[PDB]
Amino acid sequence: ELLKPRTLADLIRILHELFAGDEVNVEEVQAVLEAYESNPAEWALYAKFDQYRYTRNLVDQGNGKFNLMILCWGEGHGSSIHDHTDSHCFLKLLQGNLKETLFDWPDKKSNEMIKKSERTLRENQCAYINDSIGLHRVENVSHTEPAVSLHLYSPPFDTCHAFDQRTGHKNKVTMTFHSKFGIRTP
Ligand SMILES: [Fe+2]
Repeated sequence: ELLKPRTLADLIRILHELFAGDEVNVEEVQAVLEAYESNPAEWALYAKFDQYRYTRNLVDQGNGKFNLMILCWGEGHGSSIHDHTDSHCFLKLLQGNLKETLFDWPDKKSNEMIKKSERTLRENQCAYINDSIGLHRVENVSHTEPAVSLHLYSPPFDTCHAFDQRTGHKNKVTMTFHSKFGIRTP
């Protein structure tokens, strides 16, 4: 039974229920994420920005079934074109806007990567990606508004690949956290 999450903490409780089993109902997870109305006071603890690039701030480890984190994007900050390591990846905007660009998996031949489509994700919207859908890049293209997003990955993963837009070549990246449970990482 899917109910509206009243707060971020309630959302987390609901997610624990939805991930209690071995599979994931993507549409249900997306619907509950979308139903949570961002409340900046509830997530201020996690919204730790860096001058130079976006930050990843761990919120919950999902009893091992998922990682829930908050990403903080300064003006002009963006990601690589990347995959999601055979995991489900949900992204919900909590503040601002992000541009998501979709790309196809590269051919083995070196070529300029093919941009499929683009969209602007607005406050409170929840998007979904997985490797079967394709690759993506996420960027805060704003000059004036920092963005904050809530990401859920299941199973958790700590490495992925970044892809060179000019060639399709991939490199393994290890993801790092800026903070965990509100506490800065050393
Ligand atoms: Fe992503």
